Amino acid sequence: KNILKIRRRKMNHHKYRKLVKRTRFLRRKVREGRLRQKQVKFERDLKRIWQKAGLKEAPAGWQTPKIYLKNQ
Amino acid sequence: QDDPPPSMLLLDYQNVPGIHKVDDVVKRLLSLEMANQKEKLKIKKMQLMNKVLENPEDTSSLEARIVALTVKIRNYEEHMQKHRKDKAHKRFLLMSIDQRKKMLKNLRETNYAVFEKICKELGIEYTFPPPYHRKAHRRWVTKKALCTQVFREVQKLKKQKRALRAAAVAAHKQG
Amino acid sequence: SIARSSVHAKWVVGKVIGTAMQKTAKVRVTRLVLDPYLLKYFNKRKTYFAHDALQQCTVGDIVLLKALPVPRTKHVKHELAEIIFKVGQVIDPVTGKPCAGTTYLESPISPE
Amino acid sequence: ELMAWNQAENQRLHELRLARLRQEALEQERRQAEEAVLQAREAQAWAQLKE
RNA sequence: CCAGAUCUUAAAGAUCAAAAGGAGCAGGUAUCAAGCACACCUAUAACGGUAGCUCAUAACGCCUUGCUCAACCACACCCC
Ligand SMILES: [Mg+2]
Ligand SMILES: [Mg+2]
Ligand SMILES: [Mg+2]
Ligand SMILES: [Mg+2]
Ligand SMILES: [Mg+2]
Ligand SMILES: [Mg+2]
Repeated sequence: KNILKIRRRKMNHHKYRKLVKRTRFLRRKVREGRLRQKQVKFERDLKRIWQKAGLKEAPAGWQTPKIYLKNQ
Repeated sequence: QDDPPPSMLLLDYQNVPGIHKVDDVVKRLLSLEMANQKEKLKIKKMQLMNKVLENPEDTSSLEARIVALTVKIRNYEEHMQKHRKDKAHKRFLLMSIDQRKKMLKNLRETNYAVFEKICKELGIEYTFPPPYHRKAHRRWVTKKALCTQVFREVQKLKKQKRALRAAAVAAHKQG
Repeated sequence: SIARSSVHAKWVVGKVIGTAMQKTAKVRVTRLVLDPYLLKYFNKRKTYFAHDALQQCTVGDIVLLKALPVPRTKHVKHELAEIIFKVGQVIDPVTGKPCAGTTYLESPISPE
Repeated sequence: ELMAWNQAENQRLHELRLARLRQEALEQERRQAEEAVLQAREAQAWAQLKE
């Protein structure tokens, strides 16, 4: 009655979980990539700031930590 | 930390006549010695409400409620120091703290003299809520730290450039 | 006799938001605006910086602002005229007596 | 004219109010008598029990 | 709120009104949520000093776009 709706979702979810199992290391690769990208855009955002403020180098003792690439 | 002495003769039996004439043993059974913890809280409450307040008779007054709630809060503090993982009492503590503070912000808006006094006496410190509660996360925390360092650099450099300007123009103007 | 300000705001009344800058009160002013669809009135808020000469202002005080003839800065167009309700110390304008909330702190019928 | 009129009006109301509050003060002292009686009775009862 | 231009006349007026402002109103998108110096004082106009300012009543972005029409706003080959 209502289960028809549930059943549908049920199927969808199953099929998707299955797929994540197959596609797993492909997915790993893509997410690691996106994390690198993220870190980079972040660095650019920072660099952009200290440059538009007229400074040449980043301020003394600034290492710009790696937040997204944080070890799992 | 205060110390409502072991021999202190519980709240209800303090004002009954000729108590001090009784022999050591009964005096001892009516002591905070043989007492519960709840009796030490009654005592602590009376004592605080006498040190801090003006009219200890009014239970109704905001100030009175703040004092009482503060006794309860210090008590949950103790309990929580012993039991780290009790989440139920952690709830009581945080909650009851928010109630205290709500009442404080209500004093400050109505009778300020008293509010001032209470904060001094119970050692409570009243902070205004921030505007904008937002979760400070890794990206924002880092970026802000950077922006602050950048700022401090820049204005320091403008200061050095003005020192150079002043020195140059002065040593020029003299000869 | 020319002293004016081009502002619409010649007199306003508002709460003191924060005192953090030297000699300058941040003040939240609030007006009623009629939401056209619902025909109802809601409070739009707007902030004003005001010049406080003696730094008289706690946060939470209701206060009255007069428009400054010559703007002190780009953001400061008003000077603080009066303190209408000091925060949590309020003297009833009707009976001239100290009150905390709805209670009289010193009764007006006990002069002596 | 109108500001003066308003002034006199506020003063009128002020006197009315002072009357009302004196009255309330009286009724209040009456209440204090009642409460003092009851609290005295229960003070006694408590003293007896504890004794 | 008006500097300025112009007309008239001695002046005063008057027409068009740049710049500067703000009671209020003003496209979509919050999967754009933080912006990163964006404030104030001092006083002499500088030296100096406080550490602020904007923002979930939508800041800061991105997309789309002439308009609320006795009219108004903008452009004038391109690089605002
Ligand atoms: Mg399906
Ligand atoms: Mg003119
Ligand atoms: Mg104009
Ligand atoms: Mg177009
Ligand atoms: Mg062009
Ligand atoms: Mg062409």
